[PDB]
Amino acid sequence: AAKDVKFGNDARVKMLRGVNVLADAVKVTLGPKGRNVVLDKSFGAPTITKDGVSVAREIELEDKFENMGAQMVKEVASKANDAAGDGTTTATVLAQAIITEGLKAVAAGMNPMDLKRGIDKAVTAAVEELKALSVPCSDSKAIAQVGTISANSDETVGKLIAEAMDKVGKEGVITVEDGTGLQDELDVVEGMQFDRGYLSPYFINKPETGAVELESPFILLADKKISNIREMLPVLEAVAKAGKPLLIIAEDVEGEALATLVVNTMRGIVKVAAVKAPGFGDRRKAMLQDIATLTGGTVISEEIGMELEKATLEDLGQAKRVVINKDTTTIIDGVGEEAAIQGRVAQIRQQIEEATSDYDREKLQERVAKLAGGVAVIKVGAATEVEMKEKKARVEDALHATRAAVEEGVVAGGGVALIRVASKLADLRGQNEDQNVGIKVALRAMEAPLRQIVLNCGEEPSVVANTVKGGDGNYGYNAATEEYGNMIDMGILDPTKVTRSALQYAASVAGLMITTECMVTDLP
Amino acid sequence: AAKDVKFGNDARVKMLRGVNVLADAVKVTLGPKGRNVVLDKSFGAPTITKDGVSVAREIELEDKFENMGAQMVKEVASKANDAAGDGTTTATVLAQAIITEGLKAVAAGMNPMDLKRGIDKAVTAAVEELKALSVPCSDSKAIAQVGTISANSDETVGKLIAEAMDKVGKEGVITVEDGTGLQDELDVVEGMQFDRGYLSPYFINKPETGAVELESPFILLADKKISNIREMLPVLEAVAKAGKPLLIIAEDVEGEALATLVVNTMRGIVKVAAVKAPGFGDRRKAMLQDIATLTGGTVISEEIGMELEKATLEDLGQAKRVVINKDTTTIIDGVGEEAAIQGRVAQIRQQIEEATSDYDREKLQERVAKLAGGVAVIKVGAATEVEMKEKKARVEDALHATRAAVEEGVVAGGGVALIRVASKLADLRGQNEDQNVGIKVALRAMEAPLRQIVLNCGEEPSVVANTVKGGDGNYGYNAATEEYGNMIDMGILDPTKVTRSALQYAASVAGLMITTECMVTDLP
Amino acid sequence: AAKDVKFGNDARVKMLRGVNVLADAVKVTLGPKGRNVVLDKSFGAPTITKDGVSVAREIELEDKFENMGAQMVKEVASKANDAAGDGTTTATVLAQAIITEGLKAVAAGMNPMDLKRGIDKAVTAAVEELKALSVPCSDSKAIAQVGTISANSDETVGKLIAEAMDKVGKEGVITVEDGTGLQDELDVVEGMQFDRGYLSPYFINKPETGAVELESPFILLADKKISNIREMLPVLEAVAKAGKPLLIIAEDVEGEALATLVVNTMRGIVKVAAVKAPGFGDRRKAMLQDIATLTGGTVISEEIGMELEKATLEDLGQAKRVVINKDTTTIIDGVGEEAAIQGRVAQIRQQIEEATSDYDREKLQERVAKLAGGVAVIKVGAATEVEMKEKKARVEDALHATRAAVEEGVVAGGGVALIRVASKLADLRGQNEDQNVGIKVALRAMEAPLRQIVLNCGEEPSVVANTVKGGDGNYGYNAATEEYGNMIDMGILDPTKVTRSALQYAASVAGLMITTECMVTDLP
Repeated sequence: AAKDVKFGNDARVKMLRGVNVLADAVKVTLGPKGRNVVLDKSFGAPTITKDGVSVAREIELEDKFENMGAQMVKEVASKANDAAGDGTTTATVLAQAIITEGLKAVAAGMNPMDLKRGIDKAVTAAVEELKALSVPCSDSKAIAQVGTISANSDETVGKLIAEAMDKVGKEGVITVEDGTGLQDELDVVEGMQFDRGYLSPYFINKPETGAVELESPFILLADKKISNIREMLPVLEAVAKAGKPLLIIAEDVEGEALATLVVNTMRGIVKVAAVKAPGFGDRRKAMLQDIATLTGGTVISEEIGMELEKATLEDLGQAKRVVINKDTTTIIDGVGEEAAIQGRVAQIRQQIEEATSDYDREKLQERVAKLAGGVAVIKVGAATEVEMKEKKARVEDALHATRAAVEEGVVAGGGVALIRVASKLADLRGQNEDQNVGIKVALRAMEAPLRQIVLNCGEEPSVVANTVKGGDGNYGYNAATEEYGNMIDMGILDPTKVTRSALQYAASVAGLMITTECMVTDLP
Repeated sequence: AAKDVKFGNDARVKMLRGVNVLADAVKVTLGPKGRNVVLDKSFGAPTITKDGVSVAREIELEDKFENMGAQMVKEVASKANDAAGDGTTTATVLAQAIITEGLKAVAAGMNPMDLKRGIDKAVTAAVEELKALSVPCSDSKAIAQVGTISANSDETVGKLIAEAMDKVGKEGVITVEDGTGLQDELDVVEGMQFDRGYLSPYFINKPETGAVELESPFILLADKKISNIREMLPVLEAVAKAGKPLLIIAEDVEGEALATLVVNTMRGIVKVAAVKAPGFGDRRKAMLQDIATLTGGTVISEEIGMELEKATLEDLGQAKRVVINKDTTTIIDGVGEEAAIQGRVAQIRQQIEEATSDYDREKLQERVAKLAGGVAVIKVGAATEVEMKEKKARVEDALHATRAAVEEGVVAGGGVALIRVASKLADLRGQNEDQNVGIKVALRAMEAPLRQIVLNCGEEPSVVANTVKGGDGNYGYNAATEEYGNMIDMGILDPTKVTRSALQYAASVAGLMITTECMVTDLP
Repeated sequence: AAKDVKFGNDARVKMLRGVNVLADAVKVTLGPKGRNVVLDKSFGAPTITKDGVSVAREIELEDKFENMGAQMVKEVASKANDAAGDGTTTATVLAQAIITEGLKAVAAGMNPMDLKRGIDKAVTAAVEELKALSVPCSDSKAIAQVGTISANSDETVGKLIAEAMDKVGKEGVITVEDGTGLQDELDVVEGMQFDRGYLSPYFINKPETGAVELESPFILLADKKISNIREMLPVLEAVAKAGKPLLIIAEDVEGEALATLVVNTMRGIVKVAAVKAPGFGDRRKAMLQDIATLTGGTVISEEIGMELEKATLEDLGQAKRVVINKDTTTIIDGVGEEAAIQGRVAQIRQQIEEATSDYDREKLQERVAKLAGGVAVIKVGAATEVEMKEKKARVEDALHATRAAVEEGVVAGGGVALIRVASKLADLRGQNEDQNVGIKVALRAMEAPLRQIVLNCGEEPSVVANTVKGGDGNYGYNAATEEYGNMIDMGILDPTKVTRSALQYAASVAGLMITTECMVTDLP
């Protein structure tokens, strides 16, 4: 009800307190020794988690000041989680440290905008320097190391995912959820596939247990419920002389058509199987074109230069085998020319950039996997649904890490690359001594995530930080192994994407928000 | 209402006290000295229950942290009830012990994930060794013994359950039904049964009490509603000249066909009873083959080349006798080769274990028993609804114990094998000292269930602990009768599955608990 | 009545609250970066002060828990004020160090009693090592250095104190009293000077000063007030033959006595002046004997058998010259051989070394210094009351430093010797592991000086401490300039007794608090 507008240091204190409270809540919880926080949901039991995005999304307390502070810091965390999912606290820690330094600078009375500009130029330069420091990540050993890092020192997960991507190739796409059981199961979807069962239980063909496998078949497409008398008379007769099994991808089937297909098949007349509409309108059509390219066939409907009832036998598709069961239907090695493959690849290239962005590129990658690659699903089983959610989050983080390593490679882990580039870029100079001071203080505050990681390890940050400044190259401390030496030889590796994006977004947002001089809020 | 944050041990103490209250409530319900607890119920009178899950589902504590800790520990109790039905008490006492161990270890500041790894290694070794000590015990004597033990030493119930299993066979199902009188009753009825009376009362046979017994009945399979078409007359005449009763099992019948059938029966040509199909279209279709193979027939339906309009007398199934009454219509016995039933039973054995779990299992084993076993009906001899529920729950517990014994077997109860394996696993070691002390933590915490068992008599546990530690093998103590001896000789046993599941779930919830550091909750 | 009992951590948390508040209050002041604290006064102005004890001893906190915390922590500060005067901040930071690591040790479950025993034995060993490393201070340069450093680096007053101490000798007694101008004034009082002034105005012998210079007068000491006789002829006539002036010292002066002597003064026979004794009967009698002996005279004793009629040149006292004014009376020199002089001084110091330590004994050493050497008096004035109080506190600290230097000298200061001896202190072992942990607590504790100096300086503590520990002897880090190098060149030295007593009493008292298991207090 009441309003509250304050200015300068008045709002500065409130924002500092909110940031400090959020930091106390968040920063200590990252890393191996960093622990898990519970987020309450109204209807049922609360969820235990470590992810920064979940924590930030759940942030809501009585105090409006910290409330809106969390609201405005949530955007950078969301951006980084859409990028990385891990090392959000580090970006937050960076922001908090440079906010304190901005408090120091405004105590010095500086213009915040010039400070932000100089620090942002320094951030850019650090971005190119990080790109230079990047080392390619190719070997599956490095893949397993980075995956274990992403799973927070879980070698079982790292080896599992490394072997999985080795078997499915770099082209294998992954969309995974665990089953009811506790067993870790790897399933690979090869080529064209949809999880579809029998339209009629009469569909029991030669394979037992209701299994259906037909080799060298003729694949028909149906625009709608065929009607007429069993439709496709010339094609049916040609198959009758041919004697090969028939497959149908039907939008809809007459009940009488279903009955006469039953008669034809299980009287031994002709081997015919039919499947329902695979997908949604203009989407099922899209996959119809895709499978026509895949199997070297053509979409069979009246909507092409010929009509459905009377047509040429060339319209049908062909494949090495088809597997239709009570649950799933799959195409084994359809014969389509590589020229059509490249045409579909060019269409994929066109559809790569999308204004819808999300769910369009993943549909395109679904097409990619169905045409050349494959789908990998590893049901990692355990007791509690919270633990499965944690495992899947770590799995997708490792997947994104693998993507970054393949596309670009990795850099040194543990932020030793951070302190290295901080040392290397210290002497850069700007328009004024003021900008230089702002850049210097940002550089000093940048180590805060590393010293906080040390604090999380229950260790003194001063000693290790100063020693790290003393040493060079790969010299760094592994608190988990409690040893100085080479991080790369230890295999501590960070994707360039996560560090680069986190630093960019956190620095930009903190530099822009620290310029504030007035604030408005509503209190009860 | 207003949201707030708490950190670590301070709220951990509140959760400790809440779970302490919960465990105190739980303790008074386990064992022969376990007593019954009142749970206020709004709909009627409060429920007086010994069941752990019944209490658990209605748990709510005034404090936020205590209530939420109860919510997290509710998952393990729920899943244990779903798997076994009891043993929630031992999970709770294990939880209390491990919480004490963990809180004092954090007071030591000790490493969480090393403790979790040590607990997991100990759990793996425990599972391996308990599977090793599993002893083949399938004698019906031991079956009656475990039934009596699970029946809280009720020889009547245990003998009833053993007789029910023997009459239905090893794989035959045993079902629990409501009971009004004070004497237990067990009835076995064979054949396919449903809650259908003869659609017209005039279809009653000569015996009174609504009895319609047809000897050497023959089975008709009509996919559709055929009364209106009225074209079955040639097949009816074939049955009439065969001088046999035909039995109509069709989707529906109208008044015209029913009336002319009534006139045909009273004029004395052929005595015929007609019943509509029991279940759903998929379900009716599925049971069609079941009854046909039972009666030696093939599925007669309208959606294949053959049709009900033109049929041969040999198309029908054969049976010994059918009993039809206003309560149930049943076929006692069919006439068919059992090879087809066995093969389809195997192809459904493939279908049995699914992620579907609930909502399908009932139909699955009812189908299996109807194909193979018999129908068992149990009338409970208790007086009130709470007593109904208590012995009925004991019945499913005894059934689960039979399942575990049949599949894998059991071991000695009371945790004697537990203390033995703990004593011989004293030197189990982990990766480092933290894991070793976590192994010690598991070693001490697994003692909590047994000391709680001894304290359940209101008597000091350390005496029995020392005596059992001094003893070896199956040496043990009876707290129900309170004397020492051989654990096998006193004859209380534990199925392997329930203990393995309890320990696994307890380890999981321990690993979850040890990672708790912060919370956001509400204050009214 | 009002009761409130806290057990274990219940009391602990409130203790941690009070101790944290007190430590925050104390840490502000020490070092060149240390600031002042307000000692608010309801009536007059507060005191803006730097001395930790000057704050703590007089400060009381109204809230209950902080009230108890201050109550238990204030006795050590009070005794330090009574004995040491400075370093109370250092002993305070030591107290927090030891209680902090003690409460974590308790959290570890370690035996408090053995911990305290090991701490006590290590304190004894540290005392031994301090005595071994004790170095005397003899040169006036180092004396001035340590005096200035104890005086918070006020060079002018420190060198003033050093030179005045040189003037008054090693045994001479030095006192500080209030002045008027901003500049401290040095006063050297030689011989017997006592606060007694002339009564009748005609006593003015030398004008413009009120000062009476007597030409070797015939000093008489009287314990009787001359009222009755009005006839001092036995001594008056002897003086008449002598022809020299005379001085009178009496218990009291009657109007009769004043009348007769004033008549004599206008008569001009000899210069006649009579003065009362300075203090109360016992004290004035006590100085009567020493005045007589150092002047070689005899006090007339009316409680012993003799009177003025029996008088001779040795009966009546003599001194070479005296000075008399309206305020005080001084003796430049008296006729007394050193044998009996220091015989009386020796018998005085025999009883001088008693648990007295009170104002009477302090002015007794003042009288002794008058007997043998000279007395120093420092007139301290300043612009405002708080400035005067600061100067008084700093001068008192410098006086304590001079005491320590004179008695034994001073040892390495700034806590450097503390860490140096703690380096060798690791060799100590106890009865068992509990005592070993108690000893190595002393290792974790002696960093209170280094972390507090760094906390004041706002620098990196850990590597600074480690590098200084790498150095030895005169090497260290100066906070006043904040650079490494030789310290003993600057004369940075701590008194032996102050540091030793502080450390041992603090260890004892904080060890006795840290073993507390329960507390009882009063409700509001």
